Amino acid sequence: SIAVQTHGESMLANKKDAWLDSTKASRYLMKTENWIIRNPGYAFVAVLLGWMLGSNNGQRVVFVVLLLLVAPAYS
Amino acid sequence: SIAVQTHGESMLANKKDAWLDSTKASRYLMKTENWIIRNPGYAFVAVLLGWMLGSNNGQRVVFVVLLLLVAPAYS
Amino acid sequence: SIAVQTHGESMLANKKDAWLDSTKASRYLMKTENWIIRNPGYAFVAVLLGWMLGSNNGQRVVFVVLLLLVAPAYS
Amino acid sequence: FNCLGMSNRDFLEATWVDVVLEGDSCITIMAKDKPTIDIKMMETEATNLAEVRSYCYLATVSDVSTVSNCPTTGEAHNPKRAEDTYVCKSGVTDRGWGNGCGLFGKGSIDTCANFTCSLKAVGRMIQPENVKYEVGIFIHGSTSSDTHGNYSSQLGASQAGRFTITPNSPAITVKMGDYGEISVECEPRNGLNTEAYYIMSVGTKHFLVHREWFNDLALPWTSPASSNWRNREILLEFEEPHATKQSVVALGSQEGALHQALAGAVPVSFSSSVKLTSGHLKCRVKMEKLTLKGTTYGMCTEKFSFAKNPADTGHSTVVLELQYTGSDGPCKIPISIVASLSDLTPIGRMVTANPYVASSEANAKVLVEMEPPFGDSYIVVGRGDKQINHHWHKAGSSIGKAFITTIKGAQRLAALGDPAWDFGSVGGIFNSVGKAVHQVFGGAFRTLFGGMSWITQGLMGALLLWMGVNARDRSIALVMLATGGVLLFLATSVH
Amino acid sequence: FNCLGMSNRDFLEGATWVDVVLEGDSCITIMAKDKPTIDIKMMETEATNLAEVRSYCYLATVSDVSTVSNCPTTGEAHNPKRAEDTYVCKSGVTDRGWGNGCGLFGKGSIDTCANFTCSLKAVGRMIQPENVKYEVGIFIHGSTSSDTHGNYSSQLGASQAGRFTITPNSPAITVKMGDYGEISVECEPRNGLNTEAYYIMSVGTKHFLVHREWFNDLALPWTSPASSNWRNREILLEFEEPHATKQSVVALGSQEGALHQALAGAVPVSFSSSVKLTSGHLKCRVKMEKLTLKGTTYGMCTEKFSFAKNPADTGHSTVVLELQYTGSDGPCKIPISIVASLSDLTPIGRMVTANPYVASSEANAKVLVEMEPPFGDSYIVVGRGDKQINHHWHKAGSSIGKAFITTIKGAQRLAALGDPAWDFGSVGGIFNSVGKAVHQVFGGAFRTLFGGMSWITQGLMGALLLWMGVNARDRSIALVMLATGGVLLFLATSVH
Amino acid sequence: FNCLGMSNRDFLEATWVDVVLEGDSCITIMAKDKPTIDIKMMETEATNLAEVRSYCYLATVSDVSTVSNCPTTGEAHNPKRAEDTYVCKSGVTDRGWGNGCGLFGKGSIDTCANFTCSLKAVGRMIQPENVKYEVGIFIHGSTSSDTHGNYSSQLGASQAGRFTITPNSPAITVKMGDYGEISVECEPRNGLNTEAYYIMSVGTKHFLVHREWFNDLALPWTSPASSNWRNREILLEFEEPHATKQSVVALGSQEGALHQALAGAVPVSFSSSVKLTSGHLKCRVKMEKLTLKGTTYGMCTEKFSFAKNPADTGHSTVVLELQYTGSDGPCKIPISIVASLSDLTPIGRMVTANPYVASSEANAKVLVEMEPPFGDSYIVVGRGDKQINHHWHKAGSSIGKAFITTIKGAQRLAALGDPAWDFGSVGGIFNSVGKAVHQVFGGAFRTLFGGMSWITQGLMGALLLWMGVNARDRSIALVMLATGGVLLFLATSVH
Ligand SMILES: CCCCCCCCCCCCCCCCCC(=O)O[C@@H](COC(=O)CCCCCCCCCCCCCCC)COP(=O)(O)OCC[N+](C)(C)C
Ligand SMILES: CCCCCCCCCCCCCCCCCC(=O)O[C@@H](COC(=O)CCCCCCCCCCCCCCC)COP(=O)(O)OCC[N+](C)(C)C
Ligand SMILES: CCCCCCCCCCCCCCCCCC(=O)O[C@@H](COC(=O)CCCCCCCCCCCCCCC)COP(=O)(O)OCC[N+](C)(C)C
Ligand SMILES: CCCCCCCCCCCCCCCCCC(=O)N[C@@H](COP(=O)(O)OCC[N+](C)(C)C)[C@H](C)O
Ligand SMILES: CCCCCCCCCCCCCCCCCC(=O)N[C@@H](COP(=O)(O)OCC[N+](C)(C)C)[C@H](C)O
Ligand SMILES: CCCCCCCCCCCCCCCCCC(=O)N[C@@H](COP(=O)(O)OCC[N+](C)(C)C)[C@H](C)O
Ligand SMILES: *[C@@H]1O[C@H](CO)[C@@H](O)[C@H](O)[C@H]1NC(C)=O
Ligand SMILES: *[C@@H]1O[C@H](CO)[C@@H](O)[C@H](O)[C@H]1NC(C)=O
Ligand SMILES: *[C@@H]1O[C@H](CO)[C@@H](O)[C@H](O)[C@H]1NC(C)=O
Ligand SMILES: *[C@@H]1O[C@H](CO)[C@@H](O)[C@H](O)[C@H]1NC(C)=O
Ligand SMILES: *[C@@H]1O[C@H](CO)[C@@H](O)[C@H](O)[C@H]1NC(C)=O
Repeated sequence: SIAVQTHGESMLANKKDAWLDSTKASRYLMKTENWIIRNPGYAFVAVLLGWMLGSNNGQRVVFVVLLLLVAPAYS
Repeated sequence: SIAVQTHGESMLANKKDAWLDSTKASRYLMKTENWIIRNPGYAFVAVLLGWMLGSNNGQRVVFVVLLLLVAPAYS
Repeated sequence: SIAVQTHGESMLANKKDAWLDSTKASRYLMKTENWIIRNPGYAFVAVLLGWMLGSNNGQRVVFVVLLLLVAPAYS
Repeated sequence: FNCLGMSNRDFLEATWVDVVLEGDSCITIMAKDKPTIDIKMMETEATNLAEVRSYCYLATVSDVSTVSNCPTTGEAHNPKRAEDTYVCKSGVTDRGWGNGCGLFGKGSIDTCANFTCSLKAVGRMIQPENVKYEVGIFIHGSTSSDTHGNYSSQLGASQAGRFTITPNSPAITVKMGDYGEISVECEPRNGLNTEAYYIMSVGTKHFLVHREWFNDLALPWTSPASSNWRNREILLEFEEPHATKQSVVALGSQEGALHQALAGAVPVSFSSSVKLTSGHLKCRVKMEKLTLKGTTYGMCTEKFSFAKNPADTGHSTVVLELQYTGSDGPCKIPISIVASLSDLTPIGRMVTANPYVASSEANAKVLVEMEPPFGDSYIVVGRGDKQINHHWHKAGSSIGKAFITTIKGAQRLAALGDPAWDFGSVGGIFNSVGKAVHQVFGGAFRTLFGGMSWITQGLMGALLLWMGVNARDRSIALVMLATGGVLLFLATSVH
Repeated sequence: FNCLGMSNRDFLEGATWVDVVLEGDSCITIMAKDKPTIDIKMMETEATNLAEVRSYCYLATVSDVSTVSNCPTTGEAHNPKRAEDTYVCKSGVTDRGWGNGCGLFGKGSIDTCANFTCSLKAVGRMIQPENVKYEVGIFIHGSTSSDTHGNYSSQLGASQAGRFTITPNSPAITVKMGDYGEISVECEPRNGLNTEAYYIMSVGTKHFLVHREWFNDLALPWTSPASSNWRNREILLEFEEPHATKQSVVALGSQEGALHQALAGAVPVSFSSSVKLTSGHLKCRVKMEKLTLKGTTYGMCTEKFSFAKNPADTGHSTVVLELQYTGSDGPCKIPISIVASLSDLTPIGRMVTANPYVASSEANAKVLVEMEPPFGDSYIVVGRGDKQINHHWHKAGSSIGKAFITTIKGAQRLAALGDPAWDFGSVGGIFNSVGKAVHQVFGGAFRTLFGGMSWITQGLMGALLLWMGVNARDRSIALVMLATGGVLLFLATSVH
Repeated sequence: FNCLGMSNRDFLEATWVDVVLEGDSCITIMAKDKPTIDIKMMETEATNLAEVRSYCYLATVSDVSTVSNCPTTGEAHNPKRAEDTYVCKSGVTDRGWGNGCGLFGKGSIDTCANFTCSLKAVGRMIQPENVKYEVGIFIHGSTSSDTHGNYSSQLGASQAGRFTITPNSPAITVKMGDYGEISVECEPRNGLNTEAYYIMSVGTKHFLVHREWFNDLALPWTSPASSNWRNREILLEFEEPHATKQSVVALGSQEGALHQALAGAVPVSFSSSVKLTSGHLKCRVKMEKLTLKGTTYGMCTEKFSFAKNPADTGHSTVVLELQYTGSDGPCKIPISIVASLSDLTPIGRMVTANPYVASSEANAKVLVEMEPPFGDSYIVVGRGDKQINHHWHKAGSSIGKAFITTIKGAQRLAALGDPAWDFGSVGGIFNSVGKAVHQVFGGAFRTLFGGMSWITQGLMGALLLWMGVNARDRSIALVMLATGGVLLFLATSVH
């Protein structure tokens, strides 16, 4: 749908507020946060898969963050 | 918005089409494909970074897919 | 207002006595005195754990003092 | 009440049987020494719905005012902030000697706009006591093609019954004439999980929606029988402050946005009661008192003709309509499926158990359904010089048949979950223990992957297959491969 | 035209010309040695003759729905309304049998056609570069009171201000400034508003400057400027459950709110009859070789002054005040200065109202004086002897903190204006042009690799880049990753 | 405007001196060839106060109502929840067939009560341009005991002056008759940090409060010129729910709890304007136009007597009052301090420089005060038959005086911070470098330990001393020891 086609940050200089700048943080996060609060059990499996995939803790953390981001986005 | 808060597949057993089933495949994919084809240069970033922070071809492909999916979402 | 939010010492240069300076030495320690008085068993157990947590003797003393101070302040 | 011409049809073969009636499906039961039964759920109905919450999706703005204070006068206060229908927001503007202030910097403004809802979507809830299931039962007696789907005629012949299953009437027994009686006892409280759904009404469209989705809807909302709106600021936009008048606009109608968000919800009909065609109902069909006629009529000896030529129904059965020119009376119809005309031994199974002409009027029409075997066979009607032979080919094989039923059973497990083990069940121990394993494992599965869509299910399953292929412990590998296969099956089966 | 009381202003120190970048709602104050102080700002920009490029339908209706049905194994149905342009037609399949009216059983094809009509459409128009029209205000500080400093009519009657039009046809003009001389500007309106990355989208009474790529990718039924035939109409239609004779088609609800949600980030503009907005940038060159001081031979005022309006802080490390003159001497210079202490009266700081003076000869004349004191304590002294009046003033910050603030302001100016940022307050030189060019190449390499990203994605990318660079090798890839991560995090935080 | 009779007093020696006019102190300057000067700050005054916030400490509950719904109907909504002056809370309560419900369980109630503020504490802001400091200057001319302290008589002798210092008049020159002119330039914007304080008025009591503390009260509060109270339910208690009526009570008056929270704030008087006597004001006293009086008259020839016997002040000075019996107009008093009666060399400097009789009538009283050296000395007036001697003993020593001066400078550094380096400054470089290195290590110190109290400061100082003595690196050990010593000194100096 068109609602997912957010215009985004404008290209002008614009020392002012854009159309819906009050939602500049509400956007991009609200779907993810509601999905995570209403799917707490996915966090456990994402964390453990991130642990198992990553050779090192630096890779494990990145895997965990990426798994926690992708599933709420495409669900 | 609210169209970002899309109702999922119903839990009812339904041998019938849901409310908007013509778009069932395209709802979760239009943003990703549009963003990818409008930003071809991000693909090289994704492949290069995923090839770097990985340790073998097994998790490099997972890193590339995860990065190529996380960025079209959240714009 | 909430009486635990005492204004405290002003940074204004003042040689008089501020509001209620008859209680500077009592408004920070009155709650703690009654409480150690009414709960000697906590004093005993605080001494025990302070001794047990301290590899060194000064560490033991510091732990005992902190344990004796924290609990009365938080009821 | 019967299923000839339905695409979703099931066939079932100690004296009762447990069935799950799905919304757009039918079940055909052929027991050992019983007439054939057709059972289906036509419709679910809920009569007394109670409003829970209304969401405004179109609102207007009618009176915008602004009040200002100089950078050292404190927060601005607008009088309309003491009125219910006004939404107020505090902003910051540039103030200085040009405007009239005594100082420079950020002065404080307060803007209030009158809020009025034009169009709202109303949510309602269903009590389980008010759910009615419409269930149709049919006995394959003597019917014609036009009579076969006419309930009035089938009721007048004591071959069919339509009844209502409610929590206060979970069991019925319908009279089937000389076939006896057939009973059902159902579990209405387990059918429609009313505690998981709301009925949304947007304009003239009505949907069955999840309660968790409905509660998270980001719109201004009000309680039943109240005009006090909450979260109104979602529908309003305050543009740039001006320090004397800051404009406030209302966003456009969110009806299309709501319709896009409602994707996946189940459309329903709600004029006075919610009508619904999906869902499921677990019942037990009791055929202890159901019997065959107990008398045979004697062969029809006159000439037969095909009123409707044999036609494939699509479910491995062939149906035809005979016309009888005789006028002698009720007689048994000579009709069978044979392997060849040299050996007239019947080989198939008869859906119409004992076809017969029910009336004594000439030119009677009788519908007969049969299950021929795979390959070539012959429909034989009559004997001697009046015999009509019709060659029938049935494509497929028993191996492909078993494969297709395995796929269909897997899809039934996916769609129904736990009552899938109650489908065609006769109370075996294996069914019970498998049902319990399904309880625990599916509960865990819904705990871990419950909220996922099909694309994320497919990606997660692909990851799980990759991890199980390269695993090490060979036991965690087994379970990860299993859950990956399940996730791939769920991802693929939705298309 | 004037920037006093404006929350964001830039100070430029003057060498006969200086090139500035006028931003949307901002002003520049230029002080030059032995020159009147000037301030210049872009008041607005305009576009006059726009042409429609594309209409999108966001509210549509269905008029009459027909279904043509075929029996099983008879092939596709082909509703005959597929030959009419206004009808949207979809092919489905439904259960058929003896009960329906077929001689066979199975899936029979149907074709449903519904008459499409657009009720409400959003119109996107383009701007031709020759029709852009910038409004520029210039003001010589001169002698003003507090009540006429912002009044354009008074400042025009005093030949101390002028608002004028910059057009690609006439990119350079000169304003007469009375006894101050002439002030010239040569601008680049063509290099201002891009005009090729933007459309003006009108939805109802709301108008937005939007990116062309976003507008062209919008997932709504669309048409051509004068066309009445629509494409991708199935976006706004829902074909309900197939039925052997009557499949129902429902128009979706109005998408106006969904469009407003999608417009999040576009720049609101006013389009009563021409597009107007106050949000762009314009590179100009201010030439002031013909700008001269006025009243060089007035002589100092002799009577006593009084603070008519007490010294107030403007928020830009500057102080404004208003004096009243008891004397009727005539046009005379005001003896006002900033001193470190009331002993050792040597002047410090810098007047922003250069050479403040009393304009007229009548008494009780009020003069606005605005100056920049140094950090710490200072005294505003006007008069000498027994008529001297003093004001104690304190400036809170420090030189190093101001340097850091200027550094972050320049960084965010680079983030906003990109390459024109080097054109800001420059006088040429091998440094600025080389720096500008390397900024151009790095900006291209950065926009082709990380463009089209929101603040969250670029913040997470910066976090990843910092992590990898800290853990990297070769000390050369690591520097690149550190730089990119730092820039990405700065950009992510710059929108908050 | 005099230093006499004040327990706080300091003594100072090109021709300008930097002083800090502390709130309840007095400064005596004794330059080389100038009359003795007494300078002191008398009262600070803020004129036009602007309200910033009002806190409620006494609330009223007027009209309480409750609305209840059945255990599954949905959240209740009181019709009063829209109205502005009503505080409304949602509770949950047991419901069943005995309560009128068709179901059982936890139903929802909504309770609304009318909030009203009865008593309010008002915070106000001071603009630095409205602060004015009253400063008193006095010259030790010829005074009596009663007139030394009467401004109406010292001004009439051109020996004193009260002047107001504002940001718009930061420098004042006052004529002193025959002594010339004494001028002062001050820094009124640095005296009272109005950016860090509010004036809180509760009842008839007024306080100078920290802005952070004032903004952090947990009470219902409004904006200025508004009755839109918020956080109202701070003063409300909702009793146990009953589904038909839930009681709401107002918590008792918080005036006393507010007084207890105000501990450490500075009381002020705010009848019309805010008047204060604490604080400080940094000034520069210019004495170049200050000259010793041109005195043509000779010494007094007649007999003197001690009208008031010599008295010891608190600051190593002696004050006495002489009675002059002669009537030969104004004349100089032959009074001095000697080590012994054989060596009449004047050894002790006199604070009342060049004392003299001012009147011409007989029996004139003259106040003379002076600084004798440590140990025994004699105040001698006259010679020969008219000579009168008085034995004075001044207890103490130079070492003890130096140590007391050091500790008093320590308290000065504590009280003033950075302006303490400008006290008794004639410019210099050590003063400026010390002030610069005190601006740092004085902001960092108040960043790490700014908000502590005396008991926390003492505990932290003891811990830091222990860590420093137990440390290994001498640099970190020394810095820990220094910060611990400072913290203990500050913990101790409050008593
Ligand atoms: C050597 C390699 C082995 C390879 C393993 C192969 C794995 C086979 C499985 C994949 C093939 C496809 C299977 C799909 C069947 C359909 C399942 C289905 O219908 O989905 C369930 C999904 O539920 C499950 O079946 C849960 C998954 C369980 C997976 C079992 C893993 C067990 C591994 C154990 C290994 C360790 C053994 C320990 C001893 C060594 C939906 O129902 P519920 O979740 O119960 O309820 C909700 C349904 N509804 C909304 C429609 C009402
Ligand atoms: C130990 C040291 C490490 C410290 C790292 C910390 C991080 C520091 C980060 C510093 C950045 C501060 C922010 C500066 C402002 C830039 C913001 C910006 O706009 O982004 C630039 C960022 O510029 C870049 O491209 C920077 C790339 C960084 C990577 C380059 C590293 C250098 C490698 C050279 C190696 C040479 C070989 C080795 C020889 C020694 C590109 O965008 P623009 O095109 O300017 O966007 C303007 C808007 N508009 C397009 C609409 C006009
Ligand atoms: C072998 C040597 C042993 C060393 C022993 C040292 C022991 C000294 C203990 C101190 C006792 C006397 C303390 C008197 C000083 C009081 C000054 C003071 O309190 O000033 C501050 C507190 O003090 C400070 O802020 C400074 C403390 C810093 C201490 C650490 C110094 C580090 C020293 C480094 C040593 C380098 C070693 C080099 C050798 C290798 C008070 O508040 P301010 O912020 O100044 O002003 C607030 C008041 N007003 C509202 C009016 C503005
Ligand atoms: C070592 C080499 C690799 C080895 C690979 C081994 C292959 C593993 C995969 C095999 C999966 C087979 C299908 C299992 C899914 C269940 C389908 C099913 O149960 N199907 C049933 C028909 O279901 P119904 O709903 O009609 O009723 C039956 C009701 N009840 C089955 C629920 C009790 C029958 C058996 O078909
Ligand atoms: C051995 C050699 C190697 C070592 C040398 C290392 C130093 C070179 C690296 C420099 C990296 C700096 C990046 C930070 C960006 C901030 C720039 C900034 O803030 N810009 C300016 C502010 O100026 P304006 O915004 O007013 O506009 C002036 C226009 N202008 C952008 C051309 C200056 C500040 C004063 O700088
Ligand atoms: C191997 C060789 C070395 C061996 C010997 C080492 C021992 C060194 C001993 C250290 C001696 C320190 C001197 C003691 C007195 C110094 C000053 C003093 O005490 N005066 C006080 C008077 O404060 P005021 O209120 O007058 O402040 C007015 C202005 N003012 C703040 C600038 C002072 C303050 C505390 O400074
Ligand atoms: C404000 O809105 C209400 C409905 O929300 C309406 O009844 C009223 O007339 C409007 N105008 C006012 C209160 O002036
Ligand atoms: C059933 O048959 C009767 C007999 O004529 C007829 O009136 C009725 O309409 C039939 N049922 C339907 C649904 O047409
Ligand atoms: C079909 O729609 C078009 C476009 O709105 C309209 O002009 C035409 O009259 C409609 N025709 C019918 C039969 O509805
Ligand atoms: C509620 O309280 C307000 C004051 O806060 C008062 O004006 C109003 O009359 C009260 N309403 C009642 C008592 O019904
Ligand atoms: C000062 O002396 C005058 C002279 O009589 C007297 O009237 C006045 O009351 C005195 N002031 C004080 C404060 O004693």
